[PDB]
Amino acid sequence: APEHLQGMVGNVDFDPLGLSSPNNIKWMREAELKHGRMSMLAWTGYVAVDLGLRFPGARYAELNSFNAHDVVAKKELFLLLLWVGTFETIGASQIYDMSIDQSERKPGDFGFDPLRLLKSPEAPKYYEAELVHGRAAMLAFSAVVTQSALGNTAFPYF
Amino acid sequence: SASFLPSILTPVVTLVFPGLMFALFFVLIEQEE
Amino acid sequence: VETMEGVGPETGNKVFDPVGFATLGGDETLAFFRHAEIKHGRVAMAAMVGFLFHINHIHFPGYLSPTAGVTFEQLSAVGPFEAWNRIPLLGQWKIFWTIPGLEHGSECLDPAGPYTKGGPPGNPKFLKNFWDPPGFPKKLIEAQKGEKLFSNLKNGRLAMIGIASVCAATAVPGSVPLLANAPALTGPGFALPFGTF
Amino acid sequence: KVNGMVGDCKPLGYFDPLGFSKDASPETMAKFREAELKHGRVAMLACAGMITADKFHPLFGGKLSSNPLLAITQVPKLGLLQILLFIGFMEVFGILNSRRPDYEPGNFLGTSQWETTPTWDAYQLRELNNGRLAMFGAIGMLTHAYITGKGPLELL
Amino acid sequence: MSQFAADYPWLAKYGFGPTVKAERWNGRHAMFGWLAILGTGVAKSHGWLPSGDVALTYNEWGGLAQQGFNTYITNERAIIMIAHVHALAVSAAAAFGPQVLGDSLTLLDGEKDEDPYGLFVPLKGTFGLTPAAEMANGRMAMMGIIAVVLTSAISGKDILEVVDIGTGGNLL
Amino acid sequence: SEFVKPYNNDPFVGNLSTPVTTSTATKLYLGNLPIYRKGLSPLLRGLEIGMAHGYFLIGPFYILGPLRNSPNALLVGLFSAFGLILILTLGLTIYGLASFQGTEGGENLESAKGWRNFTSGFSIGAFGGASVAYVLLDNISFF
Ligand code: CLA
Ligand code: CLA
Ligand code: CLA
Ligand SMILES: CCCCCC(=O)OC\C(C=C=C1C(C)(C)C[C@H](OC(C)=O)C[C@@]1(C)O)=C/C=C/C(C)=C/C=C/C=C(C)/C=C/C=C(\C)C(=O)C[C@@]12O[C@]1(C)C[C@@H](O)CC2(C)C
Ligand SMILES: CC1=C(C#C/C(C)=C/C=C/C(C)=C/C=C/C=C(C)/C=C/C=C(C)/C=C/[C@@]23O[C@]2(C)C[C@@H](O)CC3(C)C)C(C)(C)C[C@H](O)C1
Repeated sequence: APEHLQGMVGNVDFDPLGLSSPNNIKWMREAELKHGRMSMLAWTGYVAVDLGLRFPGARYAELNSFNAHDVVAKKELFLLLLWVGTFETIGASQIYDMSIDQSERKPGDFGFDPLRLLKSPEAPKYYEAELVHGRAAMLAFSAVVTQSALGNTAFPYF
Repeated sequence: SASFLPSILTPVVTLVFPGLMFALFFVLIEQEE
Repeated sequence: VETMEGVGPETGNKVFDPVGFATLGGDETLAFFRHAEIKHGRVAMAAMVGFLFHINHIHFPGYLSPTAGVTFEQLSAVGPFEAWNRIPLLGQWKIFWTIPGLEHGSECLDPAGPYTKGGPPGNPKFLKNFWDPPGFPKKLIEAQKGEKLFSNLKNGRLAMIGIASVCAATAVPGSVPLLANAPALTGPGFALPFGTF
Repeated sequence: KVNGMVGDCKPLGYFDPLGFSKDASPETMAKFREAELKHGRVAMLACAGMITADKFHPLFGGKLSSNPLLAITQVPKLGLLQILLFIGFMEVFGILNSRRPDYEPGNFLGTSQWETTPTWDAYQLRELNNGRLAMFGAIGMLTHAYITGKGPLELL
Repeated sequence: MSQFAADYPWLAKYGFGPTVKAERWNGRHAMFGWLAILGTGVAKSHGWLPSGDVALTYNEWGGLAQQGFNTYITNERAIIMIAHVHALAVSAAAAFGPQVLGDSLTLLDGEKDEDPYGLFVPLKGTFGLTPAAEMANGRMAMMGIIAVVLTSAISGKDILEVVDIGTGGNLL
Repeated sequence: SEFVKPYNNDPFVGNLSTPVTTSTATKLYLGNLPIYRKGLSPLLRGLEIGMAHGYFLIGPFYILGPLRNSPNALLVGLFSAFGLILILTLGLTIYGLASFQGTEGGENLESAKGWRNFTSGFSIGAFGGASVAYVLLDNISFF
């Protein structure tokens, strides 16, 4: 069991390389959760586009997820860049405040619970489900993009 | 090859050195007892 | 709590809840789900009446933007969900900018608060004379309008099913057996806002 | 000045038929005065803008005079976004003024701190009357520009 | 140490001068620059993209064109310079930015400099991502840079090619 | 009426309560800027000042610089903005060194810790704002 800084959601004390200082634990959890959420969305989008979902229009059809990035970068991905940056700025405010001071704001808790699903009695299970799905989706998206980069794109990527 | 020394030394000396000297001199001016 | 409304006959007089959903959150989640269900129902009933008007060729005796040249006559010549693609480009802006105004007012200006915290879901009666510009319910008793709200919910669910069937039949042929083939219901099967985006 | 509010001009006095201000909270009066003053200021800006842009439009070149055509023939989308951003900034400041516990309704100058005379009420009434006149004038100008296709200094 | 602390108290307060922080940072920079030297050796090997025969015209680069002895600055030196400028901009953002996840470049308010000393910094028993081992690696990297500079200066060969003697068939 | 009165009810302080100094509009503007907004750590104040300033500073170098009529105009403007941002950061650090010495620190801006946090926030925000305006200027045909 590496140090006493562990003891939260999704902790099996797996740290062989020892990349966990007493300070770099909250930032580590925040980075892991951000990567996991972006990987869940990325894998779902890659699979759904390669499965048959298309934006209605002749431009966005006849395009797989592999060759979509260099076509819509200057026109359609720019809007996504603007919106993602707009959200990431307020995220940066909260993250930097949490990093220097502010003894609240657990890593990942952006307050984006509009429906207020944390009032359910299954909220800790929601926490570990989010973390497990984030890890599985980071592995899944890395698998999908590295397999589709090696020739065989298709749907199943093998 | 001695054709690089003007373009290396002249900016380094003329810009970087007196800027650091001005900052250091100002700090040494305003330190008190 | 799953006492609420919408539980009656032809479902066992108990909550129809295979998947959790109702217990996915708390009381406020149920209020949000009920407001979504009621708003969805009302939109589906309105869409069904508008679609029935469109099929029977009941259009306004006007012009609809003489500058563009579109008229009410050739908005009924095309099928459903293609008429929305032909409503110029300012008309979609105006229909939209009217509808967020109603949404923002229907959530914000509640003397009791949002439906999740104080106030029943599906109640924009604080917008004065919005639901009832004439009287219609003005002398109805509370026990009557409770049953009327129950009928509202049931008809909304049926209208949701019907408009899903209409969209499927216009999109994927042979989906709805009674619809099967039709002279109308020929089009894209969906409408994007502002036509293409 | 009735109920602590300026107004009440000579040609027609306390102009409240239909009873909009009978038995109403001071918050409702503040909201009504804010609406009236903001309408008046927007309409004075609108009337002066159509009048000036009918004959003096040097900012882009040849740019027509039918006012609904003015907003669409050019004024690229960045310009409309910048106008909307400016107006949204001023409206956010209006909200922040409305949350203060010294809120005279249409007041951004915060004149409760300074001493006021009836000349101040007279100038407030001048602003209100000019605002109402520009309300009617702006609606009329937009209606003419739709019906005929000409601006205010045109059509004559 | 105390000689330099008494000689330059303002400079030794912030950890500048012959301190352990300075030597650790210089060792890290020597490690990354060894990686950069190897990468530029691969760059001349494969010819990934930059060509170092063409010139930089005035009409596209201003006074940062012809500068030394009315001699042209080449595209290879310009490309490596642009990469170095971007590295320096990231460096300035890290030095003058929020002190997150990082050892600070300078010493903060009244904190004492660390001391893993030196001498031989025992490699056995300090394996992994330990400060003593990283310290040893940076020290060896600085000595490698000094040795390569001296060997290239004595032999009259290219600094990127004086290490090509000690590799054999590698990259370029 | 009288719209110019003694400032803060003191007739002998060297200021006046004009409609420019003590209006509610000016208080709302200059009480909600990052340097004056309530409940802000000095790092966030510096960050919010810095991004606007970097956006600003990459403004004039690209259009009016010596390499304006060059294919490398925007890159040179970005580098010039980076250099000016570095100079301003150095000036902020030396001002903090000369002004705040032997201070207790804390969340106050007028201290060593507060000014170091403010300078760090300004530097990272200024570099970020210059980069963001570079990205927006490189794809200006999108708007
Ligand atoms: C006092 C005498 C003196 C003066 C006025 C200059 C003037 C100049 N030299 Mg220079 N130089 C000198 C002596 C001097 N040199 C000596 C003795 C050497 C042999 C080491 C050199 C070697 C040299 C090189 C290799 C280069 C220059 C270059 C230059 C030019 C750009 C400035 C620069 O980067 O200098 C940098 C100079 C140095 C790093 C060497 C130190 C110069 C002397 C030793 C310092 C004397 C200080 C003096 C007494 C003033 C004291 C007060 C001062 C602190 C304010 C400038 C015309 C550059 C050039 O040609 O540009 C076109 C260039 O590349 N110099
Ligand atoms: C929408 C704009 C608007 C609003 C919010 C107000 C609000 C107010 N006015 Mg006011 N006024 C307006 C426009 C407006 N006015 C115009 C245009 C004129 C010129 C005729 C006047 C002339 C006027 C006088 C002379 C006096 C007031 C007074 C008042 C205050 C108390 C009366 C009251 O309760 O009105 C509440 C008003 C509303 C709730 C707005 C009703 C909007 C209806 C729905 C409009 C219906 C259509 C309309 C009849 C015709 C427009 C269409 C036409 C272009 C074809 C109150 C703050 C009195 C005052 O200041 O007391 C101290 C007073 O003496 N007003
Ligand atoms: C004598 C020393 C010296 C040197 C070497 C330079 C060098 C330069 N000046 Mg400059 N200048 C100086 C003194 C000097 N200046 C003085 C004393 C004045 C006041 C009279 C000026 C006023 C001045 C103006 C008004 C302008 C220049 C410009 C330029 C650039 C020429 C245009 C070009 O090709 O690059 C184009 C520029 C780039 C490719 C960007 C390079 C990125 C920066 C400069 C590198 C970072 C340097 C770093 C921050 C230094 C830190 C110093 C600090 C430690 C104290 C070049 C970087 C022009 C310029 O910068 O273009 C925008 C310009 O417009 N200069
Ligand atoms: C449009 C902005 C409206 C501002 C907002 C507003 O006032 O809201 C009111 C509103 C909706 C709403 C709501 C209510 C339900 C009523 C109330 C809710 O209350 C709450 C709190 O919930 C809020 C809201 C928003 O939900 C909608 C108002 C819509 C409005 C006022 C729409 C004007 C169109 C004029 C056109 C299309 C002219 C075309 C002119 C065209 C196309 C021309 O070609 C002109 C032409 O010259 C050209 C260019 C060349 C010439 O040669 C030829 C001619 C002369 C022909
Ligand atoms: C003990 C003592 C004495 C002594 C002594 C001695 C022998 C002192 C010796 C000191 C010595 C020998 C100090 C070497 C430093 C080497 C450095 C800093 C290398 C940095 C190199 C760095 C930081 C990396 C740079 C680059 O990576 C960059 C950034 C980009 C790359 O593209 C290029 C490279 C890789 C180059 C005296 C004289 C007897 C007097 C008194 O008694 C005290």
